[PDB]
Amino acid sequence: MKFAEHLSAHITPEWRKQYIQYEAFKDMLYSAQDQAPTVKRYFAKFEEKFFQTCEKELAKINTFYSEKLAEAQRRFATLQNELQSSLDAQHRNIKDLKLAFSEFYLSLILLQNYQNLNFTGFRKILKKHDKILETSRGADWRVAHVEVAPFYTCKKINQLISETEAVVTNELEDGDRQKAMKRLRVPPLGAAQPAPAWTTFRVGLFCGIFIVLNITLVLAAVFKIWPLIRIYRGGFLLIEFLFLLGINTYGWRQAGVNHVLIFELNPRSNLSHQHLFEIAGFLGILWCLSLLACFFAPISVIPTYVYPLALYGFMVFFLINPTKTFYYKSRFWLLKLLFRVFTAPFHKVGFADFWLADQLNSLSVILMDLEYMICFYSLELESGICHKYTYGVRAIVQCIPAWLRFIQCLRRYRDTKRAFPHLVNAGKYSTTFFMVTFAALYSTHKERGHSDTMVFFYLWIVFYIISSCYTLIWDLKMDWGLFDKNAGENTFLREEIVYPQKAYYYCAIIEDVILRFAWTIQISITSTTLLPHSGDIIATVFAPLEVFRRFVWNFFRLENEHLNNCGEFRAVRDISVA
Amino acid sequence: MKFAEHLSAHITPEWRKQYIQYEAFKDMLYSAQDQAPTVKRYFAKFEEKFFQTCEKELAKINTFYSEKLAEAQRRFATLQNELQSSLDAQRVQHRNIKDLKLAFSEFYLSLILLQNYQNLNFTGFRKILKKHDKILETSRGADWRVAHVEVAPFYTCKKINQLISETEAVVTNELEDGDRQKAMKRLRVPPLGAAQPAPAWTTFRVGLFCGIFIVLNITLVLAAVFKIWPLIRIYRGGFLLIEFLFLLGINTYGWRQAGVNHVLIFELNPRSNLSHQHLFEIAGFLGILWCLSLLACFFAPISVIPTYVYPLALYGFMVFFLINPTKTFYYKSRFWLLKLLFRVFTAPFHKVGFADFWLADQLNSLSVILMDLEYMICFYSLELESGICHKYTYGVRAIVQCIPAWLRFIQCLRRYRDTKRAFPHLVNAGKYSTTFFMVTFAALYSTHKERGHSDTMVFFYLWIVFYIISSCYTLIWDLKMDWGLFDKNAGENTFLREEIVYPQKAYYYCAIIEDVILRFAWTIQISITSTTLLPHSGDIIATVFAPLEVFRRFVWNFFRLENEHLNNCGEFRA
Ligand SMILES: CCCCC/C=C\C/C=C\CCCCCCCC(=O)O[C@H](COC(=O)CCCCCCCCCCCCCCC)COP(=O)([O-])OCC[N+](C)(C)C
Ligand SMILES: CCCCC/C=C\C/C=C\CCCCCCCC(=O)O[C@H](COC(=O)CCCCCCCCCCCCCCC)COP(=O)([O-])OCC[N+](C)(C)C
Ligand SMILES: O=P(O)(O)O[C@@H]1[C@@H](OP(=O)(O)O)[C@H](OP(=O)(O)OP(=O)(O)O)[C@@H](OP(=O)(O)O)[C@H](OP(=O)(O)OP(=O)(O)O)[C@@H]1OP(=O)(O)O
Ligand SMILES: O=P(O)(O)O[C@@H]1[C@@H](OP(=O)(O)O)[C@H](OP(=O)(O)OP(=O)(O)O)[C@@H](OP(=O)(O)O)[C@H](OP(=O)(O)OP(=O)(O)O)[C@@H]1OP(=O)(O)O
Ligand SMILES: O=P(O)(O)O[C@@H]1[C@@H](OP(=O)(O)O)[C@H](OP(=O)(O)OP(=O)(O)O)[C@@H](OP(=O)(O)O)[C@H](OP(=O)(O)OP(=O)(O)O)[C@@H]1OP(=O)(O)O
Ligand SMILES: O=P(O)(O)O[C@@H]1[C@@H](OP(=O)(O)O)[C@H](OP(=O)(O)OP(=O)(O)O)[C@@H](OP(=O)(O)O)[C@H](OP(=O)(O)OP(=O)(O)O)[C@@H]1OP(=O)(O)O
Ligand SMILES: CC(C)CCC[C@@H](C)[C@H]1CC[C@H]2[C@@H]3CC=C4C[C@@H](O)CC[C@]4(C)[C@H]3CC[C@]12C
Ligand SMILES: CC(C)CCC[C@@H](C)[C@H]1CC[C@H]2[C@@H]3CC=C4C[C@@H](O)CC[C@]4(C)[C@H]3CC[C@]12C
Repeated sequence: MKFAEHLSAHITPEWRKQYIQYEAFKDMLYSAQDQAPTVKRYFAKFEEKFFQTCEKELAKINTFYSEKLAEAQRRFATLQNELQSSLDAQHRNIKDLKLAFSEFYLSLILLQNYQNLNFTGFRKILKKHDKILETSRGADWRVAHVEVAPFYTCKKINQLISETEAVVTNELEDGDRQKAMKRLRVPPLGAAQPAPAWTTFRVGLFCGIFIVLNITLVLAAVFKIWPLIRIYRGGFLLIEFLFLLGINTYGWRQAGVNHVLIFELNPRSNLSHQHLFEIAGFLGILWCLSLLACFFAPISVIPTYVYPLALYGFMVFFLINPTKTFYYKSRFWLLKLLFRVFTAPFHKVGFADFWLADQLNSLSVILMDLEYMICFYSLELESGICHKYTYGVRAIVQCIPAWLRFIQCLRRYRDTKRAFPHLVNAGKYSTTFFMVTFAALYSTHKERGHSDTMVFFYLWIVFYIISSCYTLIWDLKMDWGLFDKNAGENTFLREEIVYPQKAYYYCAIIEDVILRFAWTIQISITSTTLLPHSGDIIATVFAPLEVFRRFVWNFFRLENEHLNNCGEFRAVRDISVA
Repeated sequence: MKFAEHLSAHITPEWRKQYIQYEAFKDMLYSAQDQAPTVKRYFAKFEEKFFQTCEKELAKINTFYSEKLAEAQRRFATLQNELQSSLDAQRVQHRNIKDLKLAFSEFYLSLILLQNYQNLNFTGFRKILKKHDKILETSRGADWRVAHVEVAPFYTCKKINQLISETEAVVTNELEDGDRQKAMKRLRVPPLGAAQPAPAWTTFRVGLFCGIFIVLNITLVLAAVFKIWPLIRIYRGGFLLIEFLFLLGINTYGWRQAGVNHVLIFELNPRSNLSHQHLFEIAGFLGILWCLSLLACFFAPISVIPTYVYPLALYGFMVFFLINPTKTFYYKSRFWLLKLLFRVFTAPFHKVGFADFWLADQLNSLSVILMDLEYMICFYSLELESGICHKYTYGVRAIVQCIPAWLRFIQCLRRYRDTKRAFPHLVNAGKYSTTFFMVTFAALYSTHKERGHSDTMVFFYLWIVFYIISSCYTLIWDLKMDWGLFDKNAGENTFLREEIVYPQKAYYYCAIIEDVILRFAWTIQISITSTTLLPHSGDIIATVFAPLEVFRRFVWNFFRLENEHLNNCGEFRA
């Protein structure tokens, strides 16, 4: 029943081009039926063409299966040699060995699913051809060729799988088959894994509560001592980022972008997009409750300043919660990633590290708000001293994410030794640093006229232009891999696009072009006191736009990275054991 | 992976005892492995016992499959004969061909169910034998599977397959003018039971509506605590409707979890049946609208818009949500609800089925809605003495209260006329007529309480005696003729029937106690609402009791459906 959708949902993305072209065969059959009027010879010629195409596709599948089987055999030999060496040596090495064996087992299961799905598609398409042509020649062809093809008659995959299970359960699990077959089981993968009903119900309940509380907050603020906007902007931006990240995960899963492999996550257990949605909904519920408490102040004895403190403390505890509950695995992974990012020079820069550093760079408003709150607590508790003046530490705090990204680029240059990409990327962060420094200098000289304020203004404008152009060019050319000379039909894009619509690509181009300038203006204003009157409003309005731009950029960067992965037909992590 | 859960979910409840008892073999194997200590002799004895049990189960499956194959062949022959007769016969013909199409679809579904039975039994046998081989570290379970399971009549008979093929051919050739696609659009059998999870969007919408409803209720309580028309008497009807929909969604979920084939009992379509999730969604949306209307009444932000429009609109929309001609929102279940309502409100002119009686009982548990509609009409007619409609009783009020009881009584009379079985329908008619007697005597007492007739006490005593009579009648029929409890064959289900499908008997005992208490409360509430009686606290007591009546009817739906599935209490099937 509707094998096309099943194949599309179950196809391994990295091997998408190597599967049965079921939709193409359906289109050919329908076109032949429509163009049918001498009729017998026309049908015979169409059948000959169909059989030639089927032979070509079968040869393609056979070749790909042979290459992947050879790769699996080589990986098995290497893993066996490494296991023998480790046994001869006889903690972290054993853990890496288990991870590598699990990855190899996943690869074997993926190849087995590839072969099974290809056979099923062959059978289904041949049956459909027989039904359309009212002839049984398709079944005869299937028996003659499809059922005798090497990709089917080759049972090496199953025996290799069994040998892997035996090795894992004997030499790694101490002869226990219960501990084995659990690390390596390969449950349903891709987009064919429905989420729990209770999770969806919780997502909906949280979304509804958040919507009602937002409506109530708007109504109260329109109908009814501490800067609430500055305090709560960070939380609002975090909730919006989590929601858009859930959307990003959903889109990656739908479009086949294997972010699981890109982020080096666990293929067997993953956090679904609805989990992110429910986390965002719960955090938004807490944020709205805190804001409503601040507005109405229900508990008179309890002051108004403790509500945001409790909200943020609960958020921090939830992220840090040592107990093995509330997505403890994902939270620990995120904590490790954050530790690696904030200490970038001392760890190798993987895709996850740079990606999270970019996310933080798009969320610098949270750090700015935290620093402003610290300043307000230290000094205010001259009205508005923190807002009326800017200092060097403010600029350093603003550039901290840019510093992290720049030093990550430097570390990547040191490791890979390739100069062009890493140095150019480190150059964009350098133009970002030069911008904030010049803005801060201009703001400092404005109050204390040093007679060089206009020179600094001109320099800041120039560097603003340079930084905006640098970031936009890097986003559209390198991060998104667009504007490539290899694109024939996809003008202003690359040869292969994973997402269905090119209009989406064009809209993303336009929105990124506008929002890069918007974000540059927002950061320049926030980092200093250029616009002391309305600057807070501009920053508040622009920060959600920055998060939206980061969300689109995540979409397209992950798409480009997934396309690069597809180029090498790499569907599993490369695990090296020390 | 976990075949036990998959089997339990995919078992057809009607044939539940007829499937391989995977759990029994699991427990037997686990106990044998746990009690193992000489050792070879014990292992051989256990193997002999296990294979004897396997052979017994295989023979059971074979006999059941033979019985069902014979039944399928008989049904196919009868349907083919009926189709031949219909073809030779050629408004009445249109209905005949429609009924033949429906019967062919039902027979195809039965064939698909038998095929699924075959496949599931074979899979379970193979998996349990594989587990036995793994536990006993031997290669004998597979040998026995090949020797017996793989050559057994149930697994070696392809008769059912050609039966399905012949059914498809016959349908496509004699009921669709040769169109395969049209025939398959109705013959195709999607997964049944818990096999198909509800749509993700459906669950998300249910949760969204639940959250919106909860927050709106909190806001409504806060507004009422802090902050021309009786809001209680105008909104309790909608509140009761929402509560009834929510509890009916719970009832559907419990029926699906307990293996009660309510689809067959209500004669619904097995290929596409409304689930508890949709009922929860509808209840949540209606609750959102109700809360918004009541918030508007409490606040009345818009001044040009009067307050009285807010209730009306809501109810109006509810009407527009049930009589919507377009095929937009639950059209297939709304039209089936409209036809059932038309049949119930015209009871004496239709063959009373299970759906009609069930909906009439639901209305008997939702008479407060009709009473409040009549009270709103009274308020509009006269009040708009101030409370002239609350301070008096009239025959219209009594007949409005009795309407559901009148419908049930006429349904029972029609059932007696058709089936010709005196006892059940006549006793039910007397049970429903006790309601007429109680209501009319209460109305007379209230009417005479205003003037010194000197007959107030005799009428009060008659009302008390008939109240007791009606309460006892209703309770006894609920506990002995609806739930089928207090049966003589209570070997280990004391105070219950021989066989019970719900997990716990504590549920049954709590249900009995709740049924008694809430039947008394319902009778008292009908007495309060039908007349003046209490002139001050009547409204509050009625409002408090009506949700209890809805809950009691919800538990009654549970147990009535259970007894119907287990026994033909209503005699609605051959
Ligand atoms: C001040 C800076 C604020 C923090 C910075 C902003 C956001 C950080 C959160 C998430 C970004 C990471 C997203 C990864 C992208 C892949 C998609 C995915 O979500 O994939 C997930 C992993 O990722 C996540 O679940 C991310 C965790 C999100 C939890 C939410 C915590 C929020 C805490 C709020 C902070 C409060 C601060 C106070 C405010 C002043 C795959 O799931 P798995 O279970 O296979 O995970 C892997 C686990 N193995 C490897 C063992 C299987
Ligand atoms: C005193 C005033 C009025 C009181 C309230 C009146 C009626 C509501 C009561 C019951 C509703 C039916 C319950 C179904 C029980 C069987 C189990 C099941 O779940 O069966 C459902 C039947 O779904 C229903 O009927 C609809 C459920 C209820 C939806 C509510 C719609 C809006 C109503 C507005 C209220 C109107 C008054 C205005 C307010 C003053 C299975 O659906 P299917 O699609 O298989 O249907 C079969 C369709 N084939 C046979 C063609 C495939
Ligand atoms: O009866 P019909 O005509 O409505 O459906 C037929 C056919 O569709 P057709 O009309 O030719 O275009 C198949 O493709 P389709 O439309 O679903 O696929 P697309 O997604 O559009 O590619 C369908 O599913 P499947 O074979 O692809 O999985 C299959 O159903 P089913 O009994 O489950 O077959 P099995 O899976 O058990 O073999 C039927 O095959 P017949 O035995 O030849 O009648
Ligand atoms: O297999 P590892 O050793 O590489 O990793 C496992 C190891 O901890 P590690 O990470 O190495 O520090 C286990 O403890 P350990 O060293 O005493 O002994 P083992 O050799 O595992 O028997 C721990 O508890 P346990 O589950 O096994 O009882 C388990 O927790 P986890 O499944 O998260 O969660 P829970 O089920 O505990 O709640 C880890 O599984 P993963 O992190 O998913 O790989
Ligand atoms: O845990 P492991 O990995 O060491 O052994 C598991 C394995 O047994 P295996 O060696 O092939 O015989 C599964 O087979 P599988 O899915 O690959 O099947 P196929 O070959 O593809 O058909 C079997 O599932 P299954 O038989 O119900 O389908 C599963 O049964 P379990 O969950 O108990 O569920 P129950 O049936 O008892 O309810 C076993 O779990 P455990 O015995 O609890 O440890
Ligand atoms: O269930 P039933 O068979 O007892 O009654 C069906 C019948 O309605 P009636 O009582 O005569 O007014 C159909 O019209 P009809 O006589 O021309 O003939 P057919 O039964 O089709 O031969 C109608 O299709 P429509 O003409 O409006 O599209 C269809 O509704 P609806 O789902 O919208 O139909 P679809 O979108 O699935 O096609 C009804 O349910 P179902 O067939 O199960 O679907
Ligand atoms: C601001 C103006 C000029 C342009 C706005 C365009 C926005 C709405 C566009 C830019 C990129 C687009 C996204 C690109 C990719 C996907 C993945 C797909 O599986 C679901 C839709 C989704 C998530 C798109 C939604 C619409 C989107 C966010
Ligand atoms: C406080 C007392 C008197 C009230 C009566 C007890 C109530 C709570 C009892 C009566 C009947 C019971 C239901 C009977 C059957 C089922 C189906 C089962 O699959 C889940 C539980 C569920 C849904 C029960 C929930 C509890 C229930 C509603």
